[PDB]
Amino acid sequence: RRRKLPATIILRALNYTTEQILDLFFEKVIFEIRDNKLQMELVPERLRGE
Amino acid sequence: EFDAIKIALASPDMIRSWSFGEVKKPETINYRTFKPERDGLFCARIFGPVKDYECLCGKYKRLKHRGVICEKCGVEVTQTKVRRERMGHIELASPTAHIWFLKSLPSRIGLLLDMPLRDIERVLYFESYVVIEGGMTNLERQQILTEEQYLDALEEFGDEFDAKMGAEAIQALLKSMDLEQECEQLREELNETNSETKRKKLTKRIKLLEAFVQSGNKPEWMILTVLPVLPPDLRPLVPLDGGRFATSDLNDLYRRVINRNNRLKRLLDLAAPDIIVRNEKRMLQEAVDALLDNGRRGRAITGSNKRPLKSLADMIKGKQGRFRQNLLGKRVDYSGRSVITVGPYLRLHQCGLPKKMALELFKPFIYGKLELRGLATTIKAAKKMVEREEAVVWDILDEVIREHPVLLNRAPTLHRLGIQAFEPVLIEGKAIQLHPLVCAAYNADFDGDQMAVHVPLTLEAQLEARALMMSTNNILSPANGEPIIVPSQDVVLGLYYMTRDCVNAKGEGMVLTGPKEAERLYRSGLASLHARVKVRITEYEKDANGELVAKTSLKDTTVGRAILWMIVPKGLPYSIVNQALGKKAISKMLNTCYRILGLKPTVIFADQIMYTGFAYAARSGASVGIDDMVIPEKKHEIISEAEAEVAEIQEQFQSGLVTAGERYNKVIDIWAAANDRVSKAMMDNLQTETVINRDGQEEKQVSFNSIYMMADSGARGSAAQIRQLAGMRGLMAKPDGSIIETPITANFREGLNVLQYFISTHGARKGLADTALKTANSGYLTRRLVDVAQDLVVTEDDCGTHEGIMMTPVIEGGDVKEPLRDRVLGRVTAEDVLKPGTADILVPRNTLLHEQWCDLLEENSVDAVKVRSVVSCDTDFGVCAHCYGRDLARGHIINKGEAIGVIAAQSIGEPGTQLTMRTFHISSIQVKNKGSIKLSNVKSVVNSSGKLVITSRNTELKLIDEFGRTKESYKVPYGAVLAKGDGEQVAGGETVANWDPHTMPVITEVSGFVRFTDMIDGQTITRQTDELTGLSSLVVLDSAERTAGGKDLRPALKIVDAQGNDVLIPGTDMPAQYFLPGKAIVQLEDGVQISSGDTLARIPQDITGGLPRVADLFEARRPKEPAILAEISGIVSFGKETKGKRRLVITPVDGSDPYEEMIPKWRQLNVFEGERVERGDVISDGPEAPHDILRLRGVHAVTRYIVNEVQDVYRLQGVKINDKHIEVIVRQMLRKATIVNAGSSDFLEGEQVEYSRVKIANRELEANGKVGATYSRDLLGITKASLATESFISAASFQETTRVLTEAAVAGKRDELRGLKENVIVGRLIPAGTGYAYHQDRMRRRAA
Amino acid sequence: SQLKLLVTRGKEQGYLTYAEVNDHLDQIEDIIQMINDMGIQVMEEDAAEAAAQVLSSVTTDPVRMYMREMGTVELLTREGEIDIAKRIEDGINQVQCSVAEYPEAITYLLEQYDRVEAEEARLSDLITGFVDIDPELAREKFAELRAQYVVTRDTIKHATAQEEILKLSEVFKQFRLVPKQFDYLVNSMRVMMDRVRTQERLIMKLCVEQCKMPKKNFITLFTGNETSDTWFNAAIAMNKPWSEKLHDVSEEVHRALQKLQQIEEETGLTIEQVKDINRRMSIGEAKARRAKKEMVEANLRLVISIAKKYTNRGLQFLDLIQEGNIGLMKAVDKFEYRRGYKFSTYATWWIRQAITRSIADQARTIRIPVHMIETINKLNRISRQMLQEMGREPTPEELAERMLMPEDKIRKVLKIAKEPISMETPIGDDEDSHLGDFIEDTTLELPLDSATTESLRAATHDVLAGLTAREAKVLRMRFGIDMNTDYTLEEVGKQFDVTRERIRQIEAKALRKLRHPSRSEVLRSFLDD
Ligand SMILES: [Mg+2]
Ligand SMILES: [Zn+2]
Ligand SMILES: [Zn+2]
Repeated sequence: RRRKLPATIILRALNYTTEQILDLFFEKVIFEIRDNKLQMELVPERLRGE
Repeated sequence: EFDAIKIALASPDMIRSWSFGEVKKPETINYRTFKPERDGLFCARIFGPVKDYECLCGKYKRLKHRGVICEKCGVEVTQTKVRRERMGHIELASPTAHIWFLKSLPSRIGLLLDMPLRDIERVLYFESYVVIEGGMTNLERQQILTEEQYLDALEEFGDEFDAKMGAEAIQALLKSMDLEQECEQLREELNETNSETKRKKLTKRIKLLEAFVQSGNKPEWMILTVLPVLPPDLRPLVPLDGGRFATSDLNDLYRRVINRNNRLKRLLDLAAPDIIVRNEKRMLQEAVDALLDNGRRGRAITGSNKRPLKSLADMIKGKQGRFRQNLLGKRVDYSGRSVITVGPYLRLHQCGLPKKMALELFKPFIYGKLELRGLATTIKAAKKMVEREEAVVWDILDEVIREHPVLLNRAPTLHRLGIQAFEPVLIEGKAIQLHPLVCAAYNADFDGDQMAVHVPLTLEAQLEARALMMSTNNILSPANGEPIIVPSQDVVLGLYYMTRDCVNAKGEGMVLTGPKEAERLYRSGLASLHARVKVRITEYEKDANGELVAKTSLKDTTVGRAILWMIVPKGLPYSIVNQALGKKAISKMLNTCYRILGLKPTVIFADQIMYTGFAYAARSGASVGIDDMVIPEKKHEIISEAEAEVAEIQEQFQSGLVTAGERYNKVIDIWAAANDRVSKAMMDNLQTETVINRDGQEEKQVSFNSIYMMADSGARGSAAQIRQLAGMRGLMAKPDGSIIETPITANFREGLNVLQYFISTHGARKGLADTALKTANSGYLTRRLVDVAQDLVVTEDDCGTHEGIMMTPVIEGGDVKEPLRDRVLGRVTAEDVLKPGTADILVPRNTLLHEQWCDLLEENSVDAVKVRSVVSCDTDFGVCAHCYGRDLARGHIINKGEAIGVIAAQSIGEPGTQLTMRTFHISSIQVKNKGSIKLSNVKSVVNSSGKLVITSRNTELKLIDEFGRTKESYKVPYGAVLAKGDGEQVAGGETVANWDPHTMPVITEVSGFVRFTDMIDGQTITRQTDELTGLSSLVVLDSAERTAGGKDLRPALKIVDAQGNDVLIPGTDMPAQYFLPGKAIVQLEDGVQISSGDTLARIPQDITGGLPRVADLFEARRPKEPAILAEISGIVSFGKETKGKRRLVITPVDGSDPYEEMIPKWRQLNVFEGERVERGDVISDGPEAPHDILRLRGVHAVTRYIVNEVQDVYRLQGVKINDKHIEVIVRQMLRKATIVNAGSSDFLEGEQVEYSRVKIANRELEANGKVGATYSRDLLGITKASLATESFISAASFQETTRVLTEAAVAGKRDELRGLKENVIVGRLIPAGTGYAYHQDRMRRRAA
Repeated sequence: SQLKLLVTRGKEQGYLTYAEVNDHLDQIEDIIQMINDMGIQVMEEDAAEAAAQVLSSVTTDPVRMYMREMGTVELLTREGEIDIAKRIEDGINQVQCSVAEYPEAITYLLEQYDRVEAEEARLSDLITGFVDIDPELAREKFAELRAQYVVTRDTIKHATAQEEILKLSEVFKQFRLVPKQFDYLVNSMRVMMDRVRTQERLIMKLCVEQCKMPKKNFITLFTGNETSDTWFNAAIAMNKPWSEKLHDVSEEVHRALQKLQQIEEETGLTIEQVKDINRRMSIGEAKARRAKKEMVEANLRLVISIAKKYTNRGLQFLDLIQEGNIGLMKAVDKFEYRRGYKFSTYATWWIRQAITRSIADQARTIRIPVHMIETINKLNRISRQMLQEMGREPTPEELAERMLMPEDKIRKVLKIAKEPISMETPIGDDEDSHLGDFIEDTTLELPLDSATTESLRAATHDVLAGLTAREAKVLRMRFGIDMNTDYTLEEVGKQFDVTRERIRQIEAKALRKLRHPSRSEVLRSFLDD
């Protein structure tokens, strides 16, 4: 019942960092430099109704 | 005999004046003998003797030693009751601070010394010094220090500091400060700093100081140095059987404080280190502070009991405390309880009594009679013989009870009809009889419910009970004049079974010489109880001046109705028993009997209707049989169809056409439609299934099914539950409100498998759980209504004013939801009532509108009746009797003395139980019928179609009939397409207005061309071209749409002519250029032509009913979406832009418009910045707050809004309640007020005070040559209007006791007993009722 | 604006649980109780601006405040405690020499010693022993101070006297007299300076504090002669206007010189000797007291440890500690390192008896003797080792053979305990009826029995109506009827003036006529066998 903290404060206290935390909690949308207009990979069902 | 109760701070010499000695020791009693200790918390000398007329050492033990105080034991021999009266005092070793001036909310010692409470806290608990006589070094009296600072001030000088810490410091602070000095100082420091916060703050604080001034109270009296102890008796040390004892927590609290005081004394004579002594002083302040009260201090310092010790103030406040519980709600001698049963034989004016209870309550009466007769010798013999219960005592008891009434009463007394007096009838057995027509008045069934009987002892009490309270005098409900002795549950079924035509039965269609021959023919078994018949009767339709003119006929009717006629009295016409005579109609029958023929005939006829109805429902043999619950033959058909439908929706949902969150709603609506269909089918198959064949062919009559007969009769139950028997039973929603989509397709005549029953259990559980919780607050809104308007009674006879309200029906374009009959029955007209022929004065000035005047107006159709409300009654401290009206249990004009505040409370409350306990929630004016049309506020012009269209705002439609009335009204918004004009006798079924939510136009007043001004693209707006077909247009853009290069401009399609001007709107000094707000959908491009009234740019854009909607509604709480309106009446115009909120000001016709405030555009404007809107005109959004209705449209609107707001919560429920009562609570809601200018007054101008002081003051100052003064009308919610009170005992009894007391303590308030809550406390008579004579004559005694 | 924001939020939402008030900021409890009445209606799952101002100003558990007070307190060193002790001793020696600096102090010493030699006290109770068995040594030693004084009387005429008054003081320092004799001359020494100092308040305050007399003129006049009129009655020729005001009191403060010459006589020597004597005394005395105050500070850690185990036998935790301190300071007067010891072991003896002698004193609503509490604690402990040992339970008979007491002296003590019930106890029914709501009265006259008695004084008035004036009056005479009455038979013999014997005859005649059945049957109604 104590003072509120930003939730990932415990995780950083749990020996965690930016990369693997945002890996564990979200997916991966990979942009790349494919030489021309930032050619991007995508999952067809990953981007449904929108 | 006393009067004018007083209160104030207590001086130490006062407290020494009370005591008869000082407690010193913490011993209490002797543990071997139980005699008191020497000077412990139970003393012989101090608080007196222990038993009747003896010392404690035993030296003197006679009554002849009365008064003389012994010399060895020194206990003043007197009555032993004196221990209840004496008080002890305590001399504290050091000062200590009273908690009530310390830790109470407004901090009576907080703002008495300029300090923050935490500062004086740090002072009190020995933390940091406070300077007094602090030299001209750094401080004089206020600022705190530290021990570093205490020693660096004691550094470099020992003289010139003179400060202490804790109790003594605060004591020298108060004992040094003067009142007059600081008041005059901050007086001068006030009017030069009357900034809006500073002014009010310093003014209120100087008010407190001047209140301290004129009180003669001394601030250092606040800090305690002598502490007074209760007498011993009120904190006894009773002996319990078995060697144990029982004490009150006051005892050990006193003991602990005495222990800490003795310890500090011992410390002081030791000159021990100041750390230990300071902890002792802190501890004693703790002890006393937890003594006077337990809450402000942190931890209620409990005992060996794992409960908190219960201190002093807790024995005054709270539910349990003396005030709220034991000082009004107290047990009674001569009163008994029992279980109630029916016994329908006995008349309404009496009740059966058990013989044992009757011989108990009237024991002393029977003793008195047995001594008056000489049937005994003395009282002892009388008691012995009545305990033997010999024969003579029965006749003595039958004699003494004979005319001696008793009060009956139930646990939940909601309204005054919950207590009625009956005449006893000695019954064997142990139940309590009851006339069944009085259960409904009590609201008690016979499942084992228990009344209580009190005996009126006093002869004035006997007469009060008989003449005011006896049931026969109290038949009409107080919340509305409806008779509340109506036939309740079973006599209506018998009467309905009696008056019921059947097409063919025995003796069909004969002629009968009278009703009597009808009875003789039926009981003999020659005709049926209900066979259609021609009967000869005689009705006494009294028409002349009290003339009962008889006239006979040959009525064609039932044998049953002819029988029932024999119990109708002379007055009524036969057309009242010549119907089916259900539950509604028979109540109407009793109502008409009262209305026509007085009271006594109505009571006699009520008992007759009950007797005959019971007897014929006995004859009926009306049963309920399993065959009588008919299942429709076409039920399974509908079930198959609906299951096909649900399968269809499921098929489509697998087809990907619908959401689950809409599949749900579709199946719900499917099953609901199937449910209503099943109900209609079952009603058809049951309501009239009975076919009968007289003379061959069969004919249709209403069914004789004795479940239908108990629903159509309205005796018990309705069509819906009968559906729940035969048809399908609902859908059985979950507890919250989520309906479970698979219904219970069964019924109750068939079974319910386990899941059907389980689905039923959700709703059953929630409903029962929340009906056991309207019990937890059966009387919460009743309490909080009574405790605000209790102090209001009819006091004078007429105040001779003319104000009131103009009554008009509650119609919203449908049918007349409330005719002018009900809203005016029983009130007093304030002026004449003029027929629309404009010369027909119908009721001059003070004609109480009974049924007859209201009748005459009914067939005369005048609907303009200015009736004197209570809320505008000019009377002081009460209300004009002629202002209130007549709606008593008695039909006549109210009589002075009646506590109409309380009956208003109990009427607005007790149907509240009949409401739903939980707050539940729920375009063109097409003329619906025939008539003419009237546009009120019709400010419009012949528009583009040459027709009418709303250029005004508050045009309200009206179905004008030729009667002289308003048949059906409507609201017409701005720019409505009025397909006709005003004053057209029109046809029925016609839409005479049309308008679009997406088209709120800015249509032109007169002609012009499409010639723009400021409408610049890129700077102000966007050159829109809706090129789906290619149309370009300059729609107005808001500031987030306009750039900054044009935001300081005002777009408008300027009104022009063919010449080059800007044609100014006639009536204003402005040329017409219709300035437009954001989203102003424009079409007409630059240069186009228009004419008068053309479409310029047509911009686009549930009622609750619970009970706690009403308590809120009686609180004037600012709703979420308030609607502010105009304070000025004139042409309006915009202002600054977006300082968080838009700005705009309502310009007068000639004056000044300094009125502007933060108008947020999240709340949408409904008026432009170019209209002449008057004060009280719709600009803001949402629900109007009731406050602004008062401050803008006055008191009469805020009350007509509030009664017409809370009435419709009852109205939406089907409940009925008179409007008179909802005003009397209003009149308490607006009792306080604020001032406009002092003038000849004696208060602050920007101040608040109750109405009546002003109301007596500046009406008197007109009598003087001096000036009158002006005042603003405040308005307080009931619980906020209730705290503001002139008493200080009426407030302690219900509100926060400590808050009232300390304030009324420091204020030196003096209460002179008035109102009804205080005189009950003191136990004298009440000012209101029978004791209105006893209290006026005090005024003659208080007039010399 | 943190708490200002939370109170804005309270006026917004109108109910705020522990989550916010714990997370929007003991003092926690305090602030929640304060936020209650904006009004806000706070829960657990002129006040609005008033409470806003009190919630705009940024614990009082006296135990927490007491720890914080004790924060600057710390354990003192052992031989450092010896140093504080010897400082106390130096203070007591300063006070001893001060009293011996007063010769007539030793004169009253000889007075008490003669009174015990005249047998006004005990020869071993006159003093708590000398600093050295048989009183004739210490008594003759006191007699030495007798002769050692009268050898001193030869020499105030001053060089040989000053060191002769002290030789009976150096012998004085090697003694240890009982404190009552110690404090008497001291509390007389306390009386001595108040008398003399009050004189200068009549002497100097009536010159330096009224007559505009600068401080130099009195100090340059008084101190230096200090006794005669050369310092006071010579100031009235000061060539001053305020020294001219030295006339109206010249006969009055000269009285104050008449009181000083008394005090110089009463002191026997110059008041400035007596001044710096008791000045020196309380100079070290406060330092001596200061030494004790220092030591008591660094031993409360013992007392909080001691009281840690007595707590929950019905006494407030800060009440245990204060009784604990009382012993800790009483021992500072008594603890002696003169043996070489730790005060820590010595203190807990006094501090144990402090808590327990108090705990049996002021820890019930009915008090009981410590020797009875001596009993109850002896049973309850001896109840333990018998209940645990024999099996089920000690029957009071079984206690009779463990403790051979008569078992009706025992069983009465087992009726002694179990202090009274809180009359505000909540009874069942869930009705909130407390226990006291059912305890009835016994002082009330039964309303019927009052109704009976009103006929009695009527009914006996009936037969006493139909009496003879003598019998009707004599019976009202003989019995306590209709007055402050019951005059004895000799007393009725006087008023009626007949005879102490004759009255009983007519008294016997009185009811013998009233003993008639069928004549006084009214009171026959007031008989029920
Ligand atoms: Mg019931
Ligand atoms: Zn006595
Ligand atoms: Zn009135």
